[PDB]
Amino acid sequence: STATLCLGHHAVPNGTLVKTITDDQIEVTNATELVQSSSTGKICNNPHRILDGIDCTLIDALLGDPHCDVFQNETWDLFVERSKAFSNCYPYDVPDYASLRSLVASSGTLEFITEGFTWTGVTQNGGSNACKRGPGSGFFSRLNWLTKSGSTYPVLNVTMPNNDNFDKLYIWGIHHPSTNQEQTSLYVQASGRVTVSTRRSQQTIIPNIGSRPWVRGLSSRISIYWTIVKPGDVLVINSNGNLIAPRGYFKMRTGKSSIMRSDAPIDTCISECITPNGSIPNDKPFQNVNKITYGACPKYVKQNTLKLATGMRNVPEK
Amino acid sequence: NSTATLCLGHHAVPNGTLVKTITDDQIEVTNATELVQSSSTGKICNNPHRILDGIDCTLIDALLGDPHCDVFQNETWDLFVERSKAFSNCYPYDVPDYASLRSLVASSGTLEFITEGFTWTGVTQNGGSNACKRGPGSGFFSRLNWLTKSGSTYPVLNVTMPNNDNFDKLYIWGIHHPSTNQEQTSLYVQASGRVTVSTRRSQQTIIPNIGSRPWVRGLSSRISIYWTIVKPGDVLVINSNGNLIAPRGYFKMRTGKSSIMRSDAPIDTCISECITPNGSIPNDKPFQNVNKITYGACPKYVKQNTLKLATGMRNVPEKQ
Amino acid sequence: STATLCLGHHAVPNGTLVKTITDDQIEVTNATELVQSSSTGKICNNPHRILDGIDCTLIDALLGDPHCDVFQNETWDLFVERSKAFSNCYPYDVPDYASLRSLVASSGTLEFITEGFTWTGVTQNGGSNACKRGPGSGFFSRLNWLTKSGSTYPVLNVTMPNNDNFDKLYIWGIHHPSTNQEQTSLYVQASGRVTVSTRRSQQTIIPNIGSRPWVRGLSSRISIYWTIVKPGDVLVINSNGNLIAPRGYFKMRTGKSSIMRSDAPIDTCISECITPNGSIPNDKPFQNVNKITYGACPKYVKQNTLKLATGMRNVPE
Amino acid sequence: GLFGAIAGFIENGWEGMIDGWYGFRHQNSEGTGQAADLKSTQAAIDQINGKLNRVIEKTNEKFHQIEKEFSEVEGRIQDLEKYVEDTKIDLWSYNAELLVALENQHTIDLTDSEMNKLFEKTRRQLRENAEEMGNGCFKIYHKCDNACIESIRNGTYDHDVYRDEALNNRFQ
Amino acid sequence: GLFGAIAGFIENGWEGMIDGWYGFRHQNSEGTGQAADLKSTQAAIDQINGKLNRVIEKTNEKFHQIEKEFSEVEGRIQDLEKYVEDTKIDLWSYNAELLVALENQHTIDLTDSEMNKLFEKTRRQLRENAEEMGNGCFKIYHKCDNACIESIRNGTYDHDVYRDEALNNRFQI
Amino acid sequence: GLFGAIAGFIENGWEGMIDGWYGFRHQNSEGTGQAADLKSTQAAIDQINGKLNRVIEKTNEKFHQIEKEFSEVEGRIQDLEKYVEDTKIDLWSYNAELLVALENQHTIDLTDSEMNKLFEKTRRQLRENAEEMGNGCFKIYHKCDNACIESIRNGTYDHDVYRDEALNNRFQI
Ligand SMILES: CC(=O)N[C@H]1[C@H](O[C@H]2[C@@H](O)[C@@H](CO)O[C@@H](O[C@H]3[C@H](O)[C@@H](O)[C@H](O)O[C@@H]3CO)[C@@H]2O)O[C@H](CO)[C@@H](O[C@@H]2O[C@H](CO[C@]3(C(=O)O)C[C@H](O)[C@@H](NC(C)=O)[C@H]([C@H](O)[C@H](O)CO)O3)[C@H](O)[C@H](O)[C@H]2O)[C@@H]1O
Ligand SMILES: CC(=O)N[C@H]1[C@H](O[C@H]2[C@@H](O)[C@@H](CO)O[C@@H](O[C@H]3[C@H](O)[C@@H](O)[C@H](O)O[C@@H]3CO)[C@@H]2O)O[C@H](CO)[C@@H](O[C@@H]2O[C@H](CO[C@]3(C(=O)O)C[C@H](O)[C@@H](NC(C)=O)[C@H]([C@H](O)[C@H](O)CO)O3)[C@H](O)[C@H](O)[C@H]2O)[C@@H]1O
Ligand SMILES: *[C@@H]1O[C@H](CO)[C@@H](O)[C@H](O[C@@H]2O[C@H](CO)[C@@H](O[C@@H]3O[C@H](CO)[C@@H](O)[C@H](O)[C@@H]3O)[C@H](O)[C@H]2NC(C)=O)[C@H]1NC(C)=O
Ligand SMILES: *[C@@H]1O[C@H](CO)[C@@H](O[C@@H]2O[C@H](CO)[C@@H](O[C@@H]3O[C@H](CO)[C@@H](O)[C@H](O)[C@@H]3O)[C@H](O)[C@H]2NC(C)=O)[C@H](O)[C@H]1NC(C)=O
Ligand SMILES: *[C@@H]1O[C@H](CO)[C@@H](O[C@@H]2O[C@H](CO)[C@@H](O[C@@H]3O[C@H](CO)[C@@H](O)[C@H](O)[C@@H]3O)[C@H](O)[C@H]2NC(C)=O)[C@H](O)[C@H]1NC(C)=O
Ligand SMILES: *[C@@H]1O[C@H](CO[C@H]2O[C@@H](C)[C@@H](O)[C@@H](O)[C@@H]2O)[C@@H](O[C@@H]2O[C@H](CO)[C@@H](O)[C@H](O)[C@H]2NC(C)=O)[C@H](O)[C@H]1NC(C)=O
Ligand SMILES: *[C@@H]1O[C@H](CO)[C@@H](O[C@@H]2O[C@H](CO)[C@@H](O)[C@H](O)[C@H]2NC(C)=O)[C@H](O)[C@H]1NC(C)=O
Ligand SMILES: *[C@@H]1O[C@H](CO)[C@@H](O[C@@H]2O[C@H](CO)[C@@H](O)[C@H](O)[C@H]2NC(C)=O)[C@H](O)[C@H]1NC(C)=O
Ligand SMILES: *[C@@H]1O[C@H](CO)[C@@H](O[C@@H]2O[C@H](CO)[C@@H](O)[C@H](O)[C@H]2NC(C)=O)[C@H](O)[C@H]1NC(C)=O
Ligand SMILES: *[C@@H]1O[C@H](CO)[C@@H](O[C@@H]2O[C@H](CO)[C@@H](O)[C@H](O)[C@H]2NC(C)=O)[C@H](O)[C@H]1NC(C)=O
Ligand SMILES: *[C@@H]1O[C@H](CO)[C@@H](O[C@@H]2O[C@H](CO)[C@@H](O)[C@H](O)[C@H]2NC(C)=O)[C@H](O)[C@H]1NC(C)=O
Ligand SMILES: *[C@@H]1O[C@H](CO)[C@@H](O)[C@H](O)[C@H]1NC(C)=O
Ligand SMILES: *[C@@H]1O[C@H](CO)[C@@H](O)[C@H](O)[C@H]1NC(C)=O
Ligand SMILES: *[C@@H]1O[C@H](CO)[C@@H](O)[C@H](O)[C@H]1NC(C)=O
Ligand SMILES: *[C@@H]1O[C@H](CO)[C@@H](O)[C@H](O)[C@H]1NC(C)=O
Ligand SMILES: *[C@@H]1O[C@H](CO)[C@@H](O)[C@H](O)[C@H]1NC(C)=O
Repeated sequence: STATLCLGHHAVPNGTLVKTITDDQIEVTNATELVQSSSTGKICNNPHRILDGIDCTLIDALLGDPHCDVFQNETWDLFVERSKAFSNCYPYDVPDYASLRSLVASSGTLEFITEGFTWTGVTQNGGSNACKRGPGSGFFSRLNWLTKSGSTYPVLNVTMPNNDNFDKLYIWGIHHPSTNQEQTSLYVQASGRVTVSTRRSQQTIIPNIGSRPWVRGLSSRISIYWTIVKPGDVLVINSNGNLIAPRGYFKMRTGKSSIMRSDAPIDTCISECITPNGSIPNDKPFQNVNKITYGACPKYVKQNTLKLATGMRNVPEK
Repeated sequence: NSTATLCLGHHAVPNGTLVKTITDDQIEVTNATELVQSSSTGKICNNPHRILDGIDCTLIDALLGDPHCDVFQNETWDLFVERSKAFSNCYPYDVPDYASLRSLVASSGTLEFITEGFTWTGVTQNGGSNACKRGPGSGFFSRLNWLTKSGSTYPVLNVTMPNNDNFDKLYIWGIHHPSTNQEQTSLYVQASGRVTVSTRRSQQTIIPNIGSRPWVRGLSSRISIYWTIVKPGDVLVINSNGNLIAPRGYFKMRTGKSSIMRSDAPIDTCISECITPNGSIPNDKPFQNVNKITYGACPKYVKQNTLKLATGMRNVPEKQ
Repeated sequence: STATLCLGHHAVPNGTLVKTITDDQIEVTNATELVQSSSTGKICNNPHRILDGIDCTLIDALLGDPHCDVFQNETWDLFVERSKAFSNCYPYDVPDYASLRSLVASSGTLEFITEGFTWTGVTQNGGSNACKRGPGSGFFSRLNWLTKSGSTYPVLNVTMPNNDNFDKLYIWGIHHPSTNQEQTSLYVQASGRVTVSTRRSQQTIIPNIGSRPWVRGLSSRISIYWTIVKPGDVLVINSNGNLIAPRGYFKMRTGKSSIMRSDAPIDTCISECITPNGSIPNDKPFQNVNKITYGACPKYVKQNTLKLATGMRNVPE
Repeated sequence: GLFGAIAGFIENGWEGMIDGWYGFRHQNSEGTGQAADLKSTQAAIDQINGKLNRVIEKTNEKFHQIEKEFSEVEGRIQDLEKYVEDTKIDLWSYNAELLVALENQHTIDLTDSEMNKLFEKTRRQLRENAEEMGNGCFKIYHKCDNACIESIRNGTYDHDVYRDEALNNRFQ
Repeated sequence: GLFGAIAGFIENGWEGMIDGWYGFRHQNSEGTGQAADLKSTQAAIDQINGKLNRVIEKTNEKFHQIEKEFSEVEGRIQDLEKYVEDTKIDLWSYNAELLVALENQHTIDLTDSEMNKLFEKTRRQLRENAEEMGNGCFKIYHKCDNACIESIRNGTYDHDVYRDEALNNRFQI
Repeated sequence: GLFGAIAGFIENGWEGMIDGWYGFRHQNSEGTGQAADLKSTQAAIDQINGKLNRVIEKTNEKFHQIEKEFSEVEGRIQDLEKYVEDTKIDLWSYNAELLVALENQHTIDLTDSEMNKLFEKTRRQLRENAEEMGNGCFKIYHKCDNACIESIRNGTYDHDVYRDEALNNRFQI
């Protein structure tokens, strides 16, 4: 003669707590995690081209530290620098090292073209036992250490025009002897100088005599500088001592290349997003693994978990 | 009957607009409005901001006084527009930290220059070059004074100039880099020059560097430009025994809404608060997609080319 | 017979206007302010350790300007620099002053260890009447002004290895004489040089003779430089003139330390958040007092008021 | 929508209502007719205008800033300049995307709400003289001429006048 | 508001109700009276407090940062320092502006909602014994003394007790 | 929730309903039974999926950036690099926190809304043949067999068929 019809909704025994506007924690039937917080620990070798630096920093691969010769003309999407890397050539510094590293890292190639510089009245291919190649003394593969020829070291004045349709990166340097005796027996002049210039820019470096700490037997040092030469422009190198000459130029590219410090092993797999901790999936919008990232990555956030409600409020039957 | 029917309802349109919501990628509403400004006329309006067209001149060449930029003496601007066709035509030079000098002059908004009576005892003034012709004869930057030896002597210059005014003074000066030792000694006597410019709390010392650079307008030599701000109460001291490119005075420094922009957009008679390198844009919308470079009261630059804001209800037509 | 039951809600005579999505101003029964816009005007001395610089900048405390000697080995969470601070020693400049200030400020200590540098063939402890300590002439307490001994100034080649397990900060400098007469009578050589180096870095500074503006009787200057030496590394100082030598190193720490420019007086109270205008409470999420802050502070915003509705719409009788 | 009126228990909208956003259609002894409700239309329009005025014409004035295009490679400082600006643009792009999504979802719910408010307002007037057919239409259980319909539409309908007649038709 | 109760079908609020946010006024044979509903008042207050607790007293700790005031003009680095900070402040200012707008719109709708919930809750209790006058008031079609009114207010009203009486008064002239 | 259905006038949910989000329970002359409503379940699921698809898998591609870890102390530039990144992270962390809060509040209100929509939809079908008990249940005032209950659930219930019977039971004694 009558009937009852009740309307209702489901509930689950094991709900999930989530945050809302008015509530710090409130139970819903189900939620999904928006913060990626784990990694396999391994950098996947696809889709990006990963070059493992192994024992070499990018700068040592650039300059041509003998034990980094395997990297000649190499290219990368991501260059990985390992903490076990070491230098083993002439002791050197790079004023604004960070920038040279950055700009080479970003170019994504160590492709090097040898040019025929003619160095008149000086001895070429100087080497050191601080930089052994084979059993004998050696030097950076992309630099040419010039010294006196006989009793003289003249004013070098060489030119090299960029007639190509791309930018040329020239790496060069200056030698800082440890004593005046050393300065004069290598370069004759008591005071050297190096002036490298293009049509719109110039750099002039004076060397500084004096002792530094012993590194691989030497109190002396080399300082590295660089010069970009645009198409139509022209390089002029001018020196009366202490020049560490370039042997040619590195080709400059633009693209998606970069560099990363990580000790994560590289592995055969596919992952768009790379962190120093290893590759991570990018299905979630945020991540808590590392602020350092490369590729299509979630945005780094401080939260370790953020739950997005995927169901109604959970009101269990009781 | 006898009854009546009263139905409540809402309107619909035949041509709705799709918009984005929280739960929907695309859903049709009766009307929407665009929040991203994505077009420009292609022209920079000359009001309300004061626009100074650099024409053949960069701001730095107008500052230094490259002869063909003399028209810019004492000029002022809200926005200085640098054209891609600009060129230098004086002595070949470089400015270490060029960006900063450009920025700080751009921001000041004036090239107002006051000549001061520096005394340079025992040296020849007003040196010039055929790399920098003014008229038929040789010349030089209008705001710089090229000093050279007087009669086989070049003494240690020690000149001072106190700021007794109630504003900051900007001094532009430089150093000459000869191409050869022969050149260094015939101009400055001493085999090695130096310039030390200082205030009470700061100093700069530059040594010149002899050597050949690429040929520019006949010359392998160069000038390098430096600057010094002198606060009220402070005092400028210039000290040199060779190679000084001396200042002739100071530029007045102002603060305000001035800046600089690189654009090849033509200037036109109209009113627009917001300027981009692509030209002026209206600022009725909150966002824009024209250019991240902006000057004035401008919409925020975003990556989207369209964002539609619903201005009506959900559109649910009856017909098929 | 029947009865009437009306449902309703409260209202107040004096509501508050607030902003919403659809309304620029609409009246609710009550609201609360989310932008902190006032300060007591005083910096509370708890919970953070506040060191009042008084007459001294951090850099003058570091170098050891006589009137800043009280700051030897001091530490701070926040160093407060007063606008009436002044220098009263040898006139000096610091290329990249901002960085030295920053890195010392951030370290949070002036703890200084004296080391036994041997300077053979030179006179130590040079001083000036521009830097009086007591009635006689003096100098920066942490720097050692070397000059000739007799008729000679030799090539100094001194070393000091970091055998400890922490970083050492070395502050040193170079002297710029005003005349050649001054250069030779102090250092013999017509042209000096200073080269300070570690295993991975180096700095070489050449002095420049010439006149600067008169400061405390002197047209000459000192320029200050610094060198950090890592554990295992070694400092080498090499000079044939014009060296202003270090007497030792400052210990480098990492933590919550910083520096602030303010003329606010310091007071006995507790406040987590410090601004140059004084301490402010941090109960509100935003503040409009100052973009410069230290501690647990509200986010700085451009608005001077933002009202959060804490009641219903106010619909008065 | 949250209120289930628009695109809900009201099956569809009216292209033929060109004089308002919400309104009435009727059939009585005197014929049929359509009329817009101006009060509810204006409620929706006012809210959308207010919303629109908060978003539009509020613009920052910026003059000298950083540079954002570069002709040379420089390294560290330029990297930072570019990163600062790119970081800024992405955050603004997010703000813009979220703004429109929230606003539009709300505009739909608010308009849905007003439709429902007008329905409930009408239901309340009619008291026991009408029943609800479930499609947005009321069956009014008494003769209700054009004046009577207009009295409902302008909010002056006196249910007591028709109650005896309506209760008789409803229950029987 | 979205629910049309506050500043809607309820014409105005009561300054005289100082002991609660929502409540009842009545007229019966024993006279007139007013009483707050504590359950709905507490629902609104709890939600607003929760909202308020999420916004207030959550602040991050920052120590050494960048400099934000400068005594000299320097150019490129200072431009960048100033721009970074100015960019930060504007983004936070936007966050703050949007936060308050969303929150306040919601607070109004939520309070409007609770008023409506109490109305519907009461309507449901009364079943066929009352009709709705359309201004937030019910006409109860039976003698309902102070006890009877209180039974509605505390949710224990038994409609069956009064149904015969109410149905008789409703459907009869 | 804003609509007062879920965790409101419906006291609790049903763990026993494993085939849908919303549904019906009944008792009639033939016995008792339970059935899910697929249309309302699908409305809620669709909205949540749409919401979920807007949030997930929308990602920025960034390659060369700034450095974010440093082995030496350098001062001014490094301070700025660190501050830029720290500023960025905090703003994104805020975005993420607000996003989830708004989304979740809305998801609760929208699911609450659908429960209420199904209730109102059912109420409307039943016309004058049922009354509303106030707990989500209708009392149907006529014999309503399993077919009759299913006719309500699938939206084909013809109130006119039962009206005379229902009106008679409702208004008596
Ligand atoms: C260049 C060299 O081998 N130097 C030796 C040096 O011997 C030279 C010296 O006797 C001079 C005299 O003025 O004569 C040179 O020969 C000339 C010859 O007399 C002349 O007839 C002809 O016309 O020209 C030649 C060459 O110009 C001698 O060559 O003796 C000193 C003192 O004993 C040696 O010092 C020690 O150096 C050690 C490091 O050695 C290297 C190294 O780095 O491994 C050897 C490299 O061959 C040399 N490279 C170059 C390009 O010169 C480098 C280089 O000088 C430094 O790295 C620069 O800083 O040094 C180690 O430092 C040890 O502690 C020293 O005692 C020196 O090797
Ligand atoms: C150290 C000193 O007292 N210097 C005086 C200086 O005295 C020297 C001078 O008479 C010469 C003459 O040729 O003779 C020197 O004696 C030598 C002696 O003949 C020789 O046999 C022996 O082997 O060597 C010594 C030198 O070592 C005298 O010593 O006289 C000049 C001219 O009047 C003074 O110049 C004035 O200096 C003023 C500033 O004075 C200080 C200062 O800053 O307070 C005094 C300090 O004692 C001195 N400190 C040191 C460590 O030298 C400093 C310092 O030289 C400068 O600050 C460096 O820039 O100067 C002020 O400049 C005034 O305008 C000058 O007239 C000088 O003080
Ligand atoms: C050092 O060597 C460099 C590079 O090899 C030379 O730059 C420099 O002098 C060269 O000087 C000649 C004139 O002395 C310049 O030639 C000019 O070319 C013009 C055509 O475009 C012509 O019209 C002029 O009359 C000149 O002949 C030449 O360009 C210049 N080379 C460069 C690359 O700038 C040498 N200087 C010294 C002192 O050794
Ligand atoms: C400048 O002064 C410094 C300070 O002592 C001198 O540095 C030291 O130079 C000697 C070489 O004479 C190095 O000795 C070597 O040590 C290694 C141990 O690893 C040993 O295997 C060698 O047989 C040799 O004895 C010493 O390491 C070096 N120390 C540093 C920190 O550089 C420098 O020699 C002086 N130069 C002059 C020109 O006075
Ligand atoms: C290079 O030129 C400068 C300026 O022309 C000379 O500096 C000036 O030197 C004089 C005397 O040393 C200073 O006079 C002093 O003024 C103070 C302060 O009022 C007073 O207490 C003293 O009694 C004295 O009168 C003057 O201040 C100073 N001016 C500046 C701007 O520095 C400098 O001496 C010259 N140097 C050489 C080596 O030629
Ligand atoms: C500044 O402190 C240094 C270092 O001594 C440290 O010792 C710690 C246990 C602690 O008290 C800390 O605050 C302090 O900084 C003192 O210099 C020398 O320190 C070394 C090694 O620490 C000791 O072997 C020496 O005794 C000491 N030199 C002395 C006593 O002359 C230094 O004394 C002190 N300076 C001042 C002005 O107090
Ligand atoms: C990813 O790698 C970084 C390495 O920097 C980890 O961060 C460090 O974690 C350790 C151990 O918990 C802490 O002591 C350091 O303070 C952290 N350093 C920094 C710079 O944050 C991080 O924990 C790793 N995360 C995952 C998920 O593997
Ligand atoms: C450059 O502008 C300024 C005016 O701001 C002129 O410089 C001097 O101005 C002062 C007054 O401040 C006058 O006493 C002098 O007459 C000016 N100097 C000289 C050398 O005459 C200067 O005249 C302006 N030059 C031009 C070409 O406009
Ligand atoms: C705004 O003006 C700028 C001028 O740079 C335009 O930006 C360039 O657009 C071209 C063509 O699509 C691209 O190839 C370049 O990559 C853009 N350059 C930069 C630096 O972004 C832009 O297209 C113009 N837009 C409008 C609406 O005029
Ligand atoms: C906190 O202190 C700063 C001091 O810099 C105040 O900011 C100044 O405010 C005045 C207006 O009274 C302006 O003229 C200055 O230009 C401001 N300076 C800067 C650098 O912004 C600020 O008003 C103080 N606030 C409070 C609440 O005390
Ligand atoms: C709801 O209100 C009614 C009426 O005030 C309450 O019933 C009275 O309760 C008191 C104390 O328990 C008795 O002495 C009265 O005689 C009761 N009057 C009746 C039943 O008419 C009832 O207790 C209240 N219930 C709740 C849960 O608050
Ligand atoms: C590097 O590449 C260039 C051209 O791509 C080539 O001419 C050169 O010989 C190469 N060098 C080596 C060592 O492979
Ligand atoms: C669309 O929206 C804008 C802003 O409210 C308005 O100006 C315009 O009239 C609308 N279009 C139509 C067809 O109503
Ligand atoms: C306004 O709201 C605050 C915060 O909830 C509360 O402390 C206070 O009681 C209210 N103010 C008034 C005057 O009622
Ligand atoms: C409402 O409509 C009726 C019937 O046409 C009319 O007589 C009455 O005056 C109207 N009331 C108002 C307030 O407009
Ligand atoms: C609804 O259920 C009834 C009773 O079982 C059945 O006869 C009818 O076919 C169903 N209608 C639809 C549209 O499924």
